[PDB]
Amino acid sequence: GSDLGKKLLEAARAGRDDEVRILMANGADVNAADVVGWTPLHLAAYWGHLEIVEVLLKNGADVNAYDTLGSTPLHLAAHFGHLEIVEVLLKNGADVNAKDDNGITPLHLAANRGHLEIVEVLLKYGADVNAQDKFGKTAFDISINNGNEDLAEIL
Amino acid sequence: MPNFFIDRPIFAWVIAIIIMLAGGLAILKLPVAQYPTIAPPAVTISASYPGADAKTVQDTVTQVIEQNMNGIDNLMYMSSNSDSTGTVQITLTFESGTDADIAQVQVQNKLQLAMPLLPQEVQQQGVSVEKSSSSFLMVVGVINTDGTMTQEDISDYVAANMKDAISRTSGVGDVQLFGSQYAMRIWMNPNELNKFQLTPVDVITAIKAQNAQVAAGQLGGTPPVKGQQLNASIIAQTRLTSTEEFGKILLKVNQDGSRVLLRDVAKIELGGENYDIIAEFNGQPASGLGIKLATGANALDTAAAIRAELAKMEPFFPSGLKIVYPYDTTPFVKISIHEVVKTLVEAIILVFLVMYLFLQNFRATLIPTIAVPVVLLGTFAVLAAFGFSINTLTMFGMVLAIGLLVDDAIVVVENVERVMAEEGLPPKEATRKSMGQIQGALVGIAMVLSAVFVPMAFFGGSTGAIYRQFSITIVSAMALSVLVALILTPALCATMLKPIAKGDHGEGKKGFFGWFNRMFEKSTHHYTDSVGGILRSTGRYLVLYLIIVVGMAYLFVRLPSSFLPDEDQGVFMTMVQLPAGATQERTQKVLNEVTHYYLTKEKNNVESVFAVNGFPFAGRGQNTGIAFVSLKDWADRPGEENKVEAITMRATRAFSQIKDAMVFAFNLPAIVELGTATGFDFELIDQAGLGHEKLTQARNQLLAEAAKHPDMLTSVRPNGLEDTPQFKIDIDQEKAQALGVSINDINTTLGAAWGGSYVNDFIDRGRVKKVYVMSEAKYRMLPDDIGDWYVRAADGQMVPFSAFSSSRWEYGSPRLERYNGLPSMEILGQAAPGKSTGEAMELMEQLASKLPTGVGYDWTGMSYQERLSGNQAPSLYAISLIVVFLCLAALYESWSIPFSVMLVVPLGVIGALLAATFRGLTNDVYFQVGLLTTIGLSAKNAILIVEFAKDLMDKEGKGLIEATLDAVRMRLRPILMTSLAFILGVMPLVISTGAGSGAQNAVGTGVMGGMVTATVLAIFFVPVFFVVVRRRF
Amino acid sequence: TDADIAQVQVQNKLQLAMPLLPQEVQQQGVSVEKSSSSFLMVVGVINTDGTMTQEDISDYVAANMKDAISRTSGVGDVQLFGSQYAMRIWMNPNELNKFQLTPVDVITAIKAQNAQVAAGQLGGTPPVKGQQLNASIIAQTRLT
Amino acid sequence: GIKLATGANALDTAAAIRAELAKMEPFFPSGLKIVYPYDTTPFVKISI
Amino acid sequence: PGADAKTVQDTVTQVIEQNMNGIDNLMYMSSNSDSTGTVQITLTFESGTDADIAQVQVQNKLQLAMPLLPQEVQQQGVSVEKSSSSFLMVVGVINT
Amino acid sequence: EDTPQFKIDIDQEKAQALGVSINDINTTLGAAWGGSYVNDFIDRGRVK
Amino acid sequence: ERLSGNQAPSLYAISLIVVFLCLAALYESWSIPFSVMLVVPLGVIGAL
Amino acid sequence: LGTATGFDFELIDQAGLGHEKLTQARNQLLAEAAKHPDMLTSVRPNGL
Ligand SMILES: CO[C@H]1/C=C/O[C@@]2(C)Oc3c(C)c(O)c4c(O)c(c(C=O)c(O)c4c3C2=O)NC(=O)/C(C)=C\C=C\[C@H](C)[C@H](O)[C@@H](C)[C@@H](O)[C@@H](C)[C@H](OC(C)=O)[C@@H]1C
Ligand SMILES: CCCCCCCCCCCCCCCCCCCC(=O)O[C@H](COC(=O)CCCCCCCCCCCCCC)COP(=O)(O)OCCN
Ligand SMILES: CCCCCCCCCCCCO[C@@H]1O[C@H](CO)[C@@H](O[C@H]2O[C@H](CO)[C@@H](O)[C@H](O)[C@H]2O)[C@H](O)[C@H]1O
Ligand SMILES: CCCCCCCCCCCCO[C@@H]1O[C@H](CO)[C@@H](O[C@H]2O[C@H](CO)[C@@H](O)[C@H](O)[C@H]2O)[C@H](O)[C@H]1O
Ligand SMILES: CCCCCCCCCC[N+](C)(C)[O-]
Ligand SMILES: CCCCCCCCCCCC
Ligand SMILES: CCCCCCCC
Ligand SMILES: CCCCCC
Repeated sequence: GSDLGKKLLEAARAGRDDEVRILMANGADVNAADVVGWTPLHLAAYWGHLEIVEVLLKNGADVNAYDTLGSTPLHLAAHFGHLEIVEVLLKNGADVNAKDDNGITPLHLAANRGHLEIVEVLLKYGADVNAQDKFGKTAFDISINNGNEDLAEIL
Repeated sequence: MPNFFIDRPIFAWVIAIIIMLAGGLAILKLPVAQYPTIAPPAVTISASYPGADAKTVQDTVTQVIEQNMNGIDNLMYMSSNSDSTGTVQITLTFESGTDADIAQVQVQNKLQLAMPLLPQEVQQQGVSVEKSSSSFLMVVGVINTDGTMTQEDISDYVAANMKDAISRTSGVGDVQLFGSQYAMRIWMNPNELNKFQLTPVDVITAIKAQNAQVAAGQLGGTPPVKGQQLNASIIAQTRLTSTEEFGKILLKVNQDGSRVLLRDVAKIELGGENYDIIAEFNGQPASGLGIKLATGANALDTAAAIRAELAKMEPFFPSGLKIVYPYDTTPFVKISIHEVVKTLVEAIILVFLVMYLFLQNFRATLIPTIAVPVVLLGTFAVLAAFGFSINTLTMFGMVLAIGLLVDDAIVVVENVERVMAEEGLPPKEATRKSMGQIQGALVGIAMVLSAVFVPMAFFGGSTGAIYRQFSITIVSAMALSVLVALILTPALCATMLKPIAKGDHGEGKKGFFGWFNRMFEKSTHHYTDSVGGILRSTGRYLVLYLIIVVGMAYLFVRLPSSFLPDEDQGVFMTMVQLPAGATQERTQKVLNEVTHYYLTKEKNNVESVFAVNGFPFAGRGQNTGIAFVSLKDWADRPGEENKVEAITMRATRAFSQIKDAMVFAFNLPAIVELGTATGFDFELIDQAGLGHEKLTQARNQLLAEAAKHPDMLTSVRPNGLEDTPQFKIDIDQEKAQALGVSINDINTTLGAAWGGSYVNDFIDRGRVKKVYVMSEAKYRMLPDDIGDWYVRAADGQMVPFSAFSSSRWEYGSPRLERYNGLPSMEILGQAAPGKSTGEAMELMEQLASKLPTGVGYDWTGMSYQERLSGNQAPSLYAISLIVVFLCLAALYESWSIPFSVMLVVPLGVIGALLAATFRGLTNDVYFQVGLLTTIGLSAKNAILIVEFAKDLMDKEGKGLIEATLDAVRMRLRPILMTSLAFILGVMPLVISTGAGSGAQNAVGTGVMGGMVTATVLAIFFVPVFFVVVRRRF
Repeated sequence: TDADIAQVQVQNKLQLAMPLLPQEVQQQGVSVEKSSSSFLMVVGVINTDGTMTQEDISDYVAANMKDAISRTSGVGDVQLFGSQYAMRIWMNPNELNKFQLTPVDVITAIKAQNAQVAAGQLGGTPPVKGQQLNASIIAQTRLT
Repeated sequence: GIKLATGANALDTAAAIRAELAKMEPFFPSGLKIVYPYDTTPFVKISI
Repeated sequence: PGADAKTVQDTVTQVIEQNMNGIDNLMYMSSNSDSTGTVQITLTFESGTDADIAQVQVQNKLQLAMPLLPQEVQQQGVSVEKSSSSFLMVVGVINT
Repeated sequence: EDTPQFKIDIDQEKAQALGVSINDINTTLGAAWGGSYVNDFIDRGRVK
Repeated sequence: ERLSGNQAPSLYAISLIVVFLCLAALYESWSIPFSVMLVVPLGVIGAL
Repeated sequence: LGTATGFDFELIDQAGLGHEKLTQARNQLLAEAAKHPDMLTSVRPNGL
């Protein structure tokens, strides 16, 4: 890897907006990934650092970057209820029907965690409601198993 | 009392003989150690959950044990941590003075009752309760040089042929094996298991049934049939002994007739229990033995017995086995004792030369040569009675008190020689008159000196334990010195001293001694002419005194504070921290470079490098490792550039080039359980169930706010590990039930193969050892190998793991800390240069109040003790001044006169601060205790001047200036003699460069510089203090 | 009599009888205490806002106040005048018989699905030559 | 219901309990308040 | 239970004996391993030693050996009592 | 003094071929020749 | 029994010294205790 | 220490009589204690 590329991973994970800004000016690799395949955009979407996601996407970061298990930053933003990041990523061309190595779409992750606002944005951007994972379970099958009455009406 | 022993010299000799016999008996039966028990009693509960993550260990083991730690007496706090290596360390710190055996048994008993609440895997592994102590007498390394034994083979030989004999060695308190004995390793193969329709559950089931002790019974046992002639015990199934027997374990029989053995599906070998640690000594495999000194044992005798026991095992060692010593405190203790004994004998030699230079007779010089060793021997008898030990603190306490011991002998002898030369009285009658002039003053001096050191012993915590060693040692020696000066010395002066004619001041002699007396008498008259002129303009010297007090107050703040000076013990640490997620192989590459640096760039100083990969420090994971550097002798490393401080700074600078690896070197502290001075130990508690992620954000908020104040806070770093990416695997309960796969079968297959399962015990060469089932390395490295494991369903079909599980990446803590039963984040730091520890703690408390709702805080360790030690400090200083004043008020029979003596305190401190500031030393405990011995000896000199000047005004009816000029003239010779021998006596301590010089320089410089000014200033300022005080009142 | 030694002697004898006691009694927790017969003091806890019920206050007291007070030196015994929360599963024999299930099936499913599993590690020791990944495996955890 | 340990001081233990309760007070939920309906230590403190 | 003297000594006696190191005022330690399964480790302390503190110190050292002992031995329970070798008296009971 | 003892060698291959559980063999041998402690009972108001 | 015999010579040695020193301090002399200590063998011969 | 005139009696079962028989002996004792109000007052069991 690179000296600046590995520093960017730590800055995007902690949330140091000023360090990320200085690293962008110095030319830190936006497509630098760690051992598990997580880029600085993955870490910003997981830890909920909205401004860092916007700064990374502006500096040509792969919005559809996938780790060793097929998970993209949209999967992490929808799974951890980061509504503002879900919209920012979807605006920048994030695949709303992205399937990981288990066939799980960002809609399945948002339905399992009960994020109504995130599910509504995902469906608005064209998320397939009839998408099945490796076990043939759709987002509606997850909502009825959890007992989310409000989510079952949307799906 | 002195008159009673002047007429009875044989009684005085009998008392001295008994003191010498009691002191000699104590010297042989006193335990020798480097440092005594200073740290408070701490008990550490350590448990192990093989293959479990930090949260599994915390939520099933740590929380359960912490919840049952109730009803235990004298508990201060309870810190604990669960790491991703399946380990928990619950340390319970008790109040200082608690019976450590009672504290341990109370903790152990509460753990026994909490045992049925822990998981079966933790109960099987067992939980150990020990006394928290990083104080090892020595660390014995066992290496292999011919490359025939691996690190696990060496560890097995030590555990079965060395550890037991070393534990039974005289004075050995505890032995810690740095390694694991053999373990029957069953390296399973999922491809071979799937071929014969078998799972790791069947492997566990077969080993448990075919490797077990079976109770069978008796042949002709009671109640028997009447007429039985034979009674015999029945043995049925015993534990397996060899790898061949484990390989022959029958798993199943095929329908065609062929047998399925354990060797067909797994690789059976004798390996180690734990593979997380790779220990190397100079590149070759190594194991260790952490030997601790027993309670009341002699360190020098124990180390000699350990080496003698190791020499007996020498002809039985296998090919290539060698015994190395990477860590040993014994050479440091041997030098710490020898240098003290050297200084004590040198002081007697110097006192002999000083006494013969002034008095010029061999009869007088023999008196201190008898009195000093009697007092020194007697101090050992008082130390033995008080339960004390011969350690670095008690040995240097006698060195600091040598100035007080020789002064008591000089003051008495000189006064008899002065009375004989000024009146012509016979040795017996002159001794009664001389003793009458100083007996009350010697008793008053003993009371004033008691009021200086006795309150110092009443400090609390670790600091109080260190001060207690100096207080008892100095008070006991000072009390015995006054007793000898009132019992033995007056008897020796009345019987051994030679008569001096009236008027004979030695000026009529010929040679060098005749010139010295004519020069000293001329200098004595020049001294009185100078003091007389100084008494005419006292106002000028009062202003000059205030300049000294201001200079003393300034130099006290401009002196760095410390507890114990960091000495070149011969060893130092080197921390290697790779990024979060690095493998054991990647840490070994960095450790090899670190070892190569010490064996090439510093090959003239470094003797050996103990590279321990996966060392318990920093979550003891694969991304951590230490390099214990052992250096050559202090004689073989001359100069400041070849010392630990210079080698450490050169190494840290060179290791900065190693990218993707945080490598830094650092010296070990004088007392491991102390840490650093001017530093703090903060704890960020979660008092509202906020969670780990919320507590991490709160810690980051406090860390960023601490960085905004570099003027008050420096090096504010968290003492923990950051969250790492982990493999979250979800077992689908619906798919598992549809296929007919048991959930327990799935978790057993996943746990035993990827984490390792402890099945049962076996006997290897008459030794009970563990049996572990685990997948072979080739089949448990990557997420792809998950799908290669097949679990048998109820219908007989083999279902792979990929059919009933989905996996994703997430972040989780590899080390969860908990303080006082609540989740916590330990934060280290220190005060910026110029700011006190109390100021740095106050800012930390202010920044903590701005943290989110539910985030609390508390002070632990050194901070907890510094909070309670700072409260006692003002009262102990005040009590010292009150009792010192009261003792002088009774002696002088005045409420104003004691002030003349108390004004000499800054005269001795100004020189001590100047000597330490110009040298570059710190305000350590040796400097603080050395300050009290300088203040005490200067007050001792001032007491004898003021007492003589007052008695001349009271009894002889002399004027204020007349009696003051007479008193300083009489006390000039005894003051100049004691100082000449004390300054020359502590001279080798200042110039000590080699072994153990860090403590000798702190004791030596803080006393030499102090005594120079407390002699030059006191001879001219004491007459002023007495005149100014008597004129004012 | 030294109460510390008296407790150690009673405890040593109890440890011999402990394995003979039923498993239900062992898992509940046997306690040995050297406390006085009378109460030193009673620390009442109320809610002036009415936000918390008697059961809610009792849970907060036990989960956030009791353990620290029990560890305080000089505190022989602490009696919670209420009860700490517990995951209550209130069985219905009509619904259980409807799906051919028993309280035994409920206990079996709770033990199997509410379990903290030790799954091991990826690239754990002893690892292969050329391994670059080291991560803890996280299987089922205790339900919250 | 706090029971005093065997041989322990009644006043020193009550002071330690009140010091521990003070650390919990700043993190109490809305409305939570500590009351003292039974205490044998104020009588000892006053009568002496 | 049911273990012969050799197994009892190798798996139980040796394990406890190796952990009885560094106990204060210890004079000597005799131990028996019966073919029934009984282990009896007697540690005699110097005259004047607090017998209660000696029991506490032995119990603390036993905690370190307890995990390494077999599960069948822990199921019986290990007792640490103050011992005396001779009988003060024998009280016989008969039926006339 | 050293006493003679009766050693019994259970063949694991023969027992598994016949369908006899090794746990049942060890229980049958131990309970009959040595005596097995099953559980407790109440004899005149006392557990035995 | 072995310990009793090993400490026996050291016991007699310190007892003789303590008595001698006590007599020297009480009677203020060296000839007085030395002449009195010469009587010890006159008693020990009869005891033996 | 007590309540000046209060006493604490313990009726023991020393022959395995059982709970039912011990209750009958306690009732017999309680009836006889009531017959002496001149010496015994408030004699009652401390059980359920
Ligand atoms: C003065 O203290 C020093 C040495 C004492 O000498 C020893 C012999 O005594 C120790 C004691 C009393 C500990 O408690 C340690 C400790 O907690 C450590 C580490 C190691 O790693 C240690 O190494 C020790 C350690 C020693 O070597 N941290 C941990 O386990 C954890 C879970 C995390 C650590 C994170 C970082 C990496 C660490 O914070 C670092 C930034 C420094 O702060 C320390 C390495 C300190 O170095 C310095 C130079 O400041 C030492 C505490
Ligand atoms: C377990 C191992 C133990 C090892 C240690 C053993 C313990 C040692 C036991 C004590 C030994 C003391 C020996 C003292 C001998 C001194 C010389 C004696 C000479 C003598 O008898 O003259 C007396 C007085 O002496 C005088 O007038 C001049 C004497 C001056 C005082 C004594 C000074 C020398 C003492 C040195 C002791 C050093 C001891 C070192 C350990 C008699 O005269 P009188 O009184 O009968 O007169 C009668 C008319 N008036
Ligand atoms: C006379 C008045 C002044 C008294 C000052 C002198 C006494 C101060 C020292 C205290 C006694 C030292 O303690 C005593 O020292 C001897 C060495 O001589 C030690 O002896 C030990 O030291 C070395 C260490 O390598 C070994 O070679 C030796 O085999 C071992 O037994 C013992 O540990 C102890 O019996
Ligand atoms: C850096 C160089 C420093 C020089 C040495 C300083 C050493 C400090 C020790 C104190 C020495 C004082 O030395 C002494 O001072 C006093 C001043 O009060 C002198 O006294 C003389 O001057 C004073 C003031 O005019 C007169 O009142 C007095 O009558 C006269 O005799 C002494 O003749 C001299 O011997
Ligand atoms: C050495 C043991 C103690 C000796 C005590 C003897 C004291 C007797 C003193 C008698 N006298 C005062 C008359 O000399
Ligand atoms: C004849 C008068 C002599 C004075 C004795 C004073 C003794 C001083 C001791 C002070 C400590 C309380
Ligand atoms: C009359 C005073 C005698 C003092 C004797 C001291 C004994 C230690
Ligand atoms: C008053 C005694 C102080 C000792 C040094 C801290």
